[PDB]
Amino acid sequence: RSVKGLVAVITGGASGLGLATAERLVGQGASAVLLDLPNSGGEAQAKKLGNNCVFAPADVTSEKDVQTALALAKGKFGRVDVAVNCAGIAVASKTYNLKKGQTHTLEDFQRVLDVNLMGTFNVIRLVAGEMGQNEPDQGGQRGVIINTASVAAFEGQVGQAAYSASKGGIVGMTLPIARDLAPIGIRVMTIAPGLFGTPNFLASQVPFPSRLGDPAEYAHLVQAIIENPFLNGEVIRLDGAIRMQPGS
Amino acid sequence: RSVKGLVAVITGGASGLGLATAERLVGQGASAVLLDLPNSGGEAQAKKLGNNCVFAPADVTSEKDVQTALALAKGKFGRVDVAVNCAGIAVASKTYNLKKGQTHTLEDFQRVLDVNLMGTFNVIRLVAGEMGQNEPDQGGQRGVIINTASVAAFEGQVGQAAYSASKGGIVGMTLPIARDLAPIGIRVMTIAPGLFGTPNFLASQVPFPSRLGDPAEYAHLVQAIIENPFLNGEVIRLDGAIRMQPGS
Amino acid sequence: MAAACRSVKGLVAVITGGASGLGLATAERLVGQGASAVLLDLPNSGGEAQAKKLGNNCVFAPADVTSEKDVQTALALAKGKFGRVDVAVNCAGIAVASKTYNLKKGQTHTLEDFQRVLDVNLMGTFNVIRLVAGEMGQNEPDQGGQRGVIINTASVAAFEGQVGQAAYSASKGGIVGMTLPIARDLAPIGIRVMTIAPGLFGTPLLNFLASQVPFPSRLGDPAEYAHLVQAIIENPFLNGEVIRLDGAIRMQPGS
Amino acid sequence: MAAACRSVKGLVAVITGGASGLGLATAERLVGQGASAVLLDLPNSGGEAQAKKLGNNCVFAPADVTSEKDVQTALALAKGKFGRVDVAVNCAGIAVASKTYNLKKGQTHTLEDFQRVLDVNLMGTFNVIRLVAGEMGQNEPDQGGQRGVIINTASVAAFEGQVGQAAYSASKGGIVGMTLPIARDLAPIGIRVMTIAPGLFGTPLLNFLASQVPFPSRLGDPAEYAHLVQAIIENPFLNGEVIRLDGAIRMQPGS
Ligand SMILES: NC(=O)c1ccc[n+]([C@@H]2O[C@H](COP(=O)([O-])OP(=O)(O)OC[C@H]3O[C@@H](n4cnc5c(N)ncnc54)[C@H](O)[C@@H]3O)[C@@H](O)[C@H]2O)c1
Ligand SMILES: NC(=O)c1ccc[n+]([C@@H]2O[C@H](COP(=O)([O-])OP(=O)(O)OC[C@H]3O[C@@H](n4cnc5c(N)ncnc54)[C@H](O)[C@@H]3O)[C@@H](O)[C@H]2O)c1
Ligand SMILES: NC(=O)c1ccc[n+]([C@@H]2O[C@H](COP(=O)([O-])OP(=O)(O)OC[C@H]3O[C@@H](n4cnc5c(N)ncnc54)[C@H](O)[C@@H]3O)[C@@H](O)[C@H]2O)c1
Ligand SMILES: NC(=O)c1ccc[n+]([C@@H]2O[C@H](COP(=O)([O-])OP(=O)(O)OC[C@H]3O[C@@H](n4cnc5c(N)ncnc54)[C@H](O)[C@@H]3O)[C@@H](O)[C@H]2O)c1
Repeated sequence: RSVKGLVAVITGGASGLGLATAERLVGQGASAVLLDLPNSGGEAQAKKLGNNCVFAPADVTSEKDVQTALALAKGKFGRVDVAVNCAGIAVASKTYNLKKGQTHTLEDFQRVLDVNLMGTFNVIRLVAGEMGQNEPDQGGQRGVIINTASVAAFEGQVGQAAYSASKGGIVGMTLPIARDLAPIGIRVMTIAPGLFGTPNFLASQVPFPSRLGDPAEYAHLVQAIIENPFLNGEVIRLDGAIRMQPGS
Repeated sequence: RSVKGLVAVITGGASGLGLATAERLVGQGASAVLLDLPNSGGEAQAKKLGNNCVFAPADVTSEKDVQTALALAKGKFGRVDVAVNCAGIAVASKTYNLKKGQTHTLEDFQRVLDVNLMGTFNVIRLVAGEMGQNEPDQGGQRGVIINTASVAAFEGQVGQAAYSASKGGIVGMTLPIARDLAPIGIRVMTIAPGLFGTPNFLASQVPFPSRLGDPAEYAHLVQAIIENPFLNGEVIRLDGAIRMQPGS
Repeated sequence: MAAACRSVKGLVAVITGGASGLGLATAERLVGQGASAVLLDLPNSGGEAQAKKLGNNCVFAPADVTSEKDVQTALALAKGKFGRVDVAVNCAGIAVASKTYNLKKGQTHTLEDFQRVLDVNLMGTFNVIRLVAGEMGQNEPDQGGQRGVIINTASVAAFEGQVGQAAYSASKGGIVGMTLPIARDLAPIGIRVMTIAPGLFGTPLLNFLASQVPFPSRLGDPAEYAHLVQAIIENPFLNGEVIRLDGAIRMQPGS
Repeated sequence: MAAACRSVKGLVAVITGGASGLGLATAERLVGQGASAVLLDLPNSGGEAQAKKLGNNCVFAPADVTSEKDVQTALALAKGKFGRVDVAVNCAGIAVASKTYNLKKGQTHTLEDFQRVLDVNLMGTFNVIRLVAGEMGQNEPDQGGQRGVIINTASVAAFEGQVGQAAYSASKGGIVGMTLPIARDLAPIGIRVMTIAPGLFGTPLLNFLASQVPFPSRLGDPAEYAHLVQAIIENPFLNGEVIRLDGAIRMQPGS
């Protein structure tokens, strides 16, 4: 298919991979809702992108906020066809460090799980109901949901336990959610990015091309997933063939 | 090595796979601490297992409770050599069901993540500090940590999104935690069981042997991991070659 | 935005198995999008008729992928006709259905059936890779330092092979296994290496099969394989990876 | 507790590659634990001397795993000596280090090097499987319905192959790929099929290598491979799976 006329809700849409996705899709004729925190810069980004883009302030961990954002999307554009989960946070903290006597805090683990994993699920479960209102297309499809994991789901480095747990959870739930939503024609896919230039040594680690990924390359893969009706239930690494070393 | 004289803390040790693990290890001359909820039956199980087994009441989601349980283990047996994470819960709930108009609750997702994933991490981070007090053995080893994932981490069924997210998180953090703890000689391994006869159609789904797994077979694999010094950073499926169908 | 090739227009692709099925669909899409295609397929295939239908930007190169001499001949033909080769797509393949051992019948999988499937599917793919890599290595790099991109065809059988699929699954698991080391070998000279693992597609290789796919519940359309090929060529950051294209299917044992 | 075989004592194992390295370590452990071992290895190996050292419960069966006739001869020798075969362990294997293409040197991987590694490592393992499965199929089932267990040797190169490892990684990825379909083929007759993927072990196949392993930071001891073999034989519920035995290593590209 083509993305012209589709309505996309993009979490984390004020910055980075989410913003690059919004820019590409709006440039291809889609409408976009940037779902991001208050004072994320989302309003100014939506204004810059023109009248087919609006900002919906929301914390993905809040049922009430996501409900409000989806009602805003419905009032503005009439339907939701695509959801892209880019909202996320990171921490670097070792499980335990004997030399320094330091133990990872429980709260640092919980915070990253809540935003990255529970937040993605919260958006999925609520947007599925919105997509379920669509009449199926000629191929039976009502929507497409795309999540963002990380190569840390597969080769987490020293200090990445919390982040890797959160992203490994995204990977683990991709297939069951695709199976849950198959009877109503919503595809569910995940991208696992490597190292991307969002907000020299890191670049040199990538086999080829030997640079950070361009956010537009993430946006290109999102578009390819929306366009290809047979991509479902899968995780795609987008990473220049990197495999992460253990680090320190 | 042999397990005789080792001290194991076994979460979920009052029932099922954890109890089978305690029974085997105590039978092989190890000491065991059954870490499980109040009114789980843990006290009666510890009494039945004899004077090298004690019950430590604790909720794995509580820092205070796990701290208390580990201090109990230290006071009783002097050290901790092995931790086995079996504490866990389940739910069956579809992400969204159009026919019935039902959406998975946020709380059902959060509850399963908290016990299965955050609870395992809470035990890991605190037991690592305890193991760090041990003098390394002749091969540099201070401890062994074994987690329980599930084949649902890889092929979650309809209704298993929350459970699969939790277990996929266990899988995802295995390698980074092994990397974090490598400098101090604590190995970190995960078992992904298939279908086990803990608390006819399900049995017929297993290729060979065509039955539910015996909890003693999980306990045997735990012992094999403790005994083999070169198993680290890996997930082992224990499942009779099953691959789960989507279900309904 | 980092300088790179983000278009198939003007590129030249050598497509093994190009006379039929997934390879033919790929040739059709790429020629329609402004690329040139060389259909590398067996002399007894319909490749010549297919290349004529596709017009002046498509030619047939007869070759058995298991032969060093034949692949060399095909690549020299490609260079003579179109010059620079930018893309290689490995679709040449065969299948067998044969149980390892069947006690009821007292029947053992033949060694020759295993060898033949390995030779065409795995060794033939490597033969094409090693020779096209040498050709691509002579290319002046593009604006993003790239000299080529190579796309292989595995199968979901590499991950969930069914009863009777031992030989086919071995061959496609080999494809999966070598994707990363070959991407690593060729990274210093700017050749990306990627693999697609299709599920069940409506080619001459293939209702009950359609019903096992979660969504959409049908056989894949060869045009959808071709679309993913084009997406890989146009995305400069996809390298060293296997992508399942399968409607979320996970194969049960079968019989 | 479900009735099953949970001991190696009294079992007979055919071990390919048994004259050296991981296969020899496996034979040593199993014979010490009360099993009988047949070392299936090349006629120009030291298998006879090794079998003599191991005593009356170990014999040498000369054979090239790539030959149907040789493997048939070895299995008939096993049956003549010990009767029933309960276990097969595939350790026979070779390696090559050769880049797909090297632009600086103008050097291309030879087709014959790829073919030879595939033939020994992948086709040879299948040849042994298909023939020993037929032998095991004649066995009266044990107390848990089992007629055999087959254990193969892959490598972590199946998942993270390095520069120069394309051929080896293809062969070991094939082993990984066929593990599940063969387990599915043989499930109705009670033969389990499992694979071990070793990291880096101190055999005649092999300080800097030791330093890459997270913990323990050393080469694996062949005795640790043997211990995992015994654990798989003794655990009735391990089937259709690949187990990494590797100290948590994940291989970087190398050069
Ligand atoms: N950049 C990388 O190298 C990289 C690599 C792998 C994966 N990722 C993942 O990609 C996704 C996007 O990352 P990015 O690099 O674009 O980061 P970014 O920081 O540029 O953008 C993340 C956005 O998410 C928003 N956000 C954070 N918490 C939120 C919440 N609770 N509710 C709503 N919005 C929230 C932020 O305000 C921000 O605008 C994340 O999931 C990240 O983990 C990034
Ligand atoms: N039985 C199976 O088929 C199967 C399959 C795959 C994975 N698993 C996993 O194996 C592990 C053990 O399962 P089981 O079958 O033995 O279950 P079980 O119900 O018999 O035992 C689980 C134990 O965990 C305890 N527990 C629950 N929440 C706790 C908490 N917050 N703090 C401390 N203890 C807590 C329970 O009281 C109980 O004694 C779980 O992680 C489960 O998800 C089981
Ligand atoms: N169709 C499917 O459901 C499916 C699923 C997964 C993977 N695949 C794979 O996709 C690829 C394409 O399959 P298809 O469905 O298009 O099959 P197809 O039979 O339509 O096309 C395969 C082509 O390969 C050619 N070929 C065979 N042996 C050759 C050799 N030695 N040298 C040169 N060419 C040779 C054939 O002549 C034919 O034109 C194969 O690798 C196949 O294993 C197909
Ligand atoms: N040592 C390692 O670091 C390592 C790591 C991963 C995997 N492996 C694999 O483990 C297995 C055992 O390797 P090893 O380290 O013990 O090597 P090794 O060289 O010590 O032993 C291999 C044995 O296989 C035999 N063999 C070779 N070709 C044969 C043939 N055609 N027929 C019969 N026997 C043949 C050899 O004669 C030799 O005795 C191999 O499959 C190897 O690829 C080894």
